Amino acid sequence: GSFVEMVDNLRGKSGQGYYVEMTVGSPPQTLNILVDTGSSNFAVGAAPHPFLHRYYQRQLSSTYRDLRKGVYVPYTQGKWEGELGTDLVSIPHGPNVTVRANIAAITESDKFFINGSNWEGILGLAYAEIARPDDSLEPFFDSLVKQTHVPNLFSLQLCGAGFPLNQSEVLASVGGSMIIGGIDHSLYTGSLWYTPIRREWYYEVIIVRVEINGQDLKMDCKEYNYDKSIVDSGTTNLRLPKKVFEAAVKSIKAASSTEKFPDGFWLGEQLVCWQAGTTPWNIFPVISLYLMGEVTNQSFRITILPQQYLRPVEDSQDDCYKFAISQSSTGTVMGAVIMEGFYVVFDRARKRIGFAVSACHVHDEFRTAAVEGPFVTLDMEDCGYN
Ligand SMILES: CC#Cc1cncc(-c2cc(Cl)c([C@]3(C)CC(=O)N(C)C(=N)N3)s2)c1
Repeated sequence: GSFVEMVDNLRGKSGQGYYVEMTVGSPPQTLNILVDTGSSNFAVGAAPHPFLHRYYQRQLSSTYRDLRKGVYVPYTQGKWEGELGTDLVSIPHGPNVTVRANIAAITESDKFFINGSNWEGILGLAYAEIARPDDSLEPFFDSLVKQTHVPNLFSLQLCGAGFPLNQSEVLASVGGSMIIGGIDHSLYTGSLWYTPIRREWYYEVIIVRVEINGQDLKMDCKEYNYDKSIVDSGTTNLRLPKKVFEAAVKSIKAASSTEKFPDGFWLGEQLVCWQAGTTPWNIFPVISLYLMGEVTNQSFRITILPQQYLRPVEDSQDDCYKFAISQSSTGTVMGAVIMEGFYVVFDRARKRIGFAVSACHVHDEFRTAAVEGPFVTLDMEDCGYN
């Protein structure tokens, strides 16, 4: 229904991540924590770092418990190593509960903490299967549900500004909402449409059809989910499998053919700029991803605008952007640029993910993002990769 205490509790942006305030220890130590549906560990800076202005001080927490075990988590993004322990954790603009949770106290890291992000840790919201060192390390959300009456569901409204936010603006601006235990009806318009969670590890889904301005990409649907498709608040871009990326970029280029962009733009490396207020949104196509429905042989589609896939960046008074669709060798990743178009419901209890048009999606007077259905779709199980 209505969760006023949790609405507008996020800050950040697609390039740096969206974070929520949390407290760890007794007395409480306030930290800003990245909301990450693409991982399953609660890991916080616990030692001085040039890019951290605060960190978790275990020696100052009377409720700190040492698990006497280390963990090393290498990624292609940042690498981190930490010391496992437990402590009391709260979310000030969240449910009015305090839970005992696992915390990986980061003592060393490489390219993990980013200069100017304003976050000191990561809240991994995915399932125990992908927790490090192994699935015996109960994720935060699992602890929260076990220890309290909080329903086994959370929902995210990530709010892209539609323009660059400087260092001060990004600290003062509302970046969205994380509703823990419910669905807030003020955060979306129209209906919520649900897609099954294929398997409980990452938030895995199945894409059944892809269109660029209504034109079918016409690839075998298995290609769209090769080797998986996930919903990840911890990824900036919409990431597509190599072959899907090559077909999508060819189609987006054909649709926007009245303006030639350098190769660097399509590679997501170079920005493109237009005179203030003249961005030619109309020349770029809409993108629709059809997802498996809850009813047999039924699908629905989510449609994003270039206002979602063109990420605003500062150059001048020009309006500049980077292309926020990129290739992947690890499957489709529906990152922040996709999530900014929708209110996304992580219905863990009913093993499903809901999508509705976000009340904060950026658009123009001519087009809006959309969530529509149903469509009759056959052999959708065949779209899943094994
Ligand atoms: C939006 C946003 C963001 C954003 C900004 N800066 C750092 C990060 C992240 C750094 C690291 Cl490491 C992250 C991990 C744990 C591993 C990974 O590789 N992906 C992809 C994740 N889901 N989770 S997210 C995210």
